Amino acid sequence: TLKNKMRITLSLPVGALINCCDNSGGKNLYIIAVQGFGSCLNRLPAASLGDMVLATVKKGKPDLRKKVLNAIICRQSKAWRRHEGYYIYFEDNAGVIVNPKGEMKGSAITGPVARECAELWPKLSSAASAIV
Amino acid sequence: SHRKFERPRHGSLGFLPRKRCKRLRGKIRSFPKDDKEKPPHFTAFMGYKAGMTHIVREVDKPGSKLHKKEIVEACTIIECAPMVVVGIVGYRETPKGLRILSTVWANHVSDEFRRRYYKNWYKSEKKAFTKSLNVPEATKNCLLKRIEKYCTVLRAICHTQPSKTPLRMKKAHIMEVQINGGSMKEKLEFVKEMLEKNLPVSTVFNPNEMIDVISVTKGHGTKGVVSRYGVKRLPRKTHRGLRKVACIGAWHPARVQFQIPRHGQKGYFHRTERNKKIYRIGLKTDKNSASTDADITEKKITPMGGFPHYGVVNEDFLLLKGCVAGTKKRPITLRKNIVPQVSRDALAQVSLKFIDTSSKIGHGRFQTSEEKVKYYGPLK
Amino acid sequence: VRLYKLAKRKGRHMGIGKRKGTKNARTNQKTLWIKRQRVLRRLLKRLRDSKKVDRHLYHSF
Amino acid sequence: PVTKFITINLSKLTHKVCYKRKAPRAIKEIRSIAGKLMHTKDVRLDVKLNKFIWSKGVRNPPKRVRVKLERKRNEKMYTIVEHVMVDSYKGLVNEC
Amino acid sequence: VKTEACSFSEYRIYPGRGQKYIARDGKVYFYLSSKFASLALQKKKAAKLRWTQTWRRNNKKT
RNA sequence: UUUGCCUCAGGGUGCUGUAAACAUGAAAGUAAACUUUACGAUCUGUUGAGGCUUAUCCCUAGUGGUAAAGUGU
RNA sequence: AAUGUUAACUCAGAACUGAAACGGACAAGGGGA
Repeated sequence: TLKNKMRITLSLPVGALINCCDNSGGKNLYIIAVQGFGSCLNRLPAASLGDMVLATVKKGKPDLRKKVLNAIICRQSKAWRRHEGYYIYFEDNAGVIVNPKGEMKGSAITGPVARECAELWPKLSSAASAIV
Repeated sequence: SHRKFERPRHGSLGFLPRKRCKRLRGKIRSFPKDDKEKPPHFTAFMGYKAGMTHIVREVDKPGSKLHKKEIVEACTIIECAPMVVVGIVGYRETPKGLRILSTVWANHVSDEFRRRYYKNWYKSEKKAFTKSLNVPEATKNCLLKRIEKYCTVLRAICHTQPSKTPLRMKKAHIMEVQINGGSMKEKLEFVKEMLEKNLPVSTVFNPNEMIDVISVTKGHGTKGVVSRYGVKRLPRKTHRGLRKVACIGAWHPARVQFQIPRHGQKGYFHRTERNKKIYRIGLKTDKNSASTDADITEKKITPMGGFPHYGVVNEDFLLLKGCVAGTKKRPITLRKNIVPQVSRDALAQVSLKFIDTSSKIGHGRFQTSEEKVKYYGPLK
Repeated sequence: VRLYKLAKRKGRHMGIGKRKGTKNARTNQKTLWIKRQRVLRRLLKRLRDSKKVDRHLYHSF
Repeated sequence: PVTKFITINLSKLTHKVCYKRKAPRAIKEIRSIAGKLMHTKDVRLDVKLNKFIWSKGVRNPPKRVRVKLERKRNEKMYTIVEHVMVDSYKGLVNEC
Repeated sequence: VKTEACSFSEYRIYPGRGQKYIARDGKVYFYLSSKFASLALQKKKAAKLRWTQTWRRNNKKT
């Protein structure tokens, strides 16, 4: 319930399509916006692991298609720095469908998941499938 | 008419004009103030560019998300070839600024310091400071009595010794360092002892205090607007090139404003970095100052593989947070902070965990020569 | 390339990736048909020379 | 004439110039170094010397050629450049 | 001090320098810098990789 | 501008990375004589060793050179 | 029924090998509704 949310490395601008890797029924997300982004002239909003991202579904169940939803981007392809003296980065670009309050709408995520959202929203800690 | 999308301007007007600095050393506009209650001691220092490196630590800030967990930080270690104190200068306040009452030199002076007063030393008769160091002490006593009666700001001419450093330069850099503290009556006796000897940094520099760094940034010659102020590149379709500001002002006023970014010199500017807290005190000859009792390996301030464009370091070291400006072999100036604070990190006591020894040039593999030799052993 | 011709007869560069022309570009298929017709027709004439085959099966074959 | 043992490193002299003028830059640097070191203005190269640094090509002249140079009395002073060829350069210090 | 061992190579890890590469399967893969990760990233074999101690272990040249 | 400096070299940290040869060695398997005899992308042991490494890398009272002093006050 | 002289470039499968990469340069269609 604390928002000590730690530095993040910036990547995945608006207009990127990424994998879903969950049983929500979606296949690929399409980033349309991220929250917490302020006002810069030509800056494209881009995703952070601990930030919700407004996204659409391009392939998947018609139930969750044709509309905007919130997704937690879990696995990045850019090295994010940490006080541990060592960045972290992945190959799959992935995000999990969540409700605006924060909790995950799916049941399990196939690949590794981000631990920061587990304590940002307490209902993701219980459902964390296989954290790196 | 108005802009449809208002956005912040480019660059800061507070660093104008973006022109080449007149000198190489870092001048000081302002020294930290003085108080009657506080005791008379030193007020600044100087040295060179030893390193702006990392160190591993552990935060003690309550409620921090890292806190107990080990962290990595960024601090600096200073190069201090001891400065020789050679001169004393008195200043008195007047409605026209603080004016020099007089300066007094040490009865014996170094050759490196005197070499600075020349442009062709190899061809001169080295006659500077020859017959000016044979004055009676009655004049000195009278003038220091005058200093006590009239002067209110006391500064010490100190000069570095580049012979210790691997620099090609043989002239000594000369500056003046303020002395801050109590009243004149105590100050007179407190400034009667150190008038000739060289300067050890650990004399006043203490852990858990804030300092500032003064230097001259690197140089790049003339550069375009896109580099000097980071203006937006024009679209590729632009006729007479794209690396320029499109509109340099409206029709009226019928002149180019001074706020318009233009091409010119970037770099070789005067820079001061504030809020740089000092953390630890060490030496040059000793063998375990940088390392800790939890590290139990062998190493001193010594680097590995040489320093790229800096040679080797054979002088003192301390610890202080941050990174520095300038280039290699560039003189750096160290000031104390102006107004000390009582905030949590302002009074925070600190302690390190591990100290780097590695090949600071790029991606190396061995932190120490002993490790490199041992890990292979029998070879060609 | 004399040694290379020996090596291509040896059979290393027989890969399908040194061919910058079509089948008919390397060798003329019409000329191949002409050559085949000539070589089988010489035999067909020699069969009549030796009378090994009769004309009734000769026009057939 | 005077007996001296040095070499010349054309790598550090043609490091900055483009391929099109690497060999002529090497020639010019050799001439300049010979004249400057031997305190004379009339330095005449040799056809063999031109051959040696043009043979490897314009893109890459030979990196290093050893100099043990002799003058000639006949304004009056003039020099002709010469070279020493050896397999390995490591271990061969400069001297008289 | 305690420093863990490298995954691809056998060198100790010094905090303040490294990064982390993880594949799809989520297994931890710890290295030291971009080369120490990219040698594995370019789908090459440490047995063939001559200039690492893994090749020495494979070719019994201790 | 002679406890310097330029050049060169002894190295050093390095970079690619394994370098110049040997093979009654293997060398996919090939062909010529009455078991041996003519090639064969590579490695194996010398080879975690060469080539390059300041021109804007580091150290060396290591040695070669370091020159005409022309102008103004 | 068979054994001797003398001129092709088209296919095919077993190898291992090379930094798992190759019409190696030059030369050359982006497709679809």
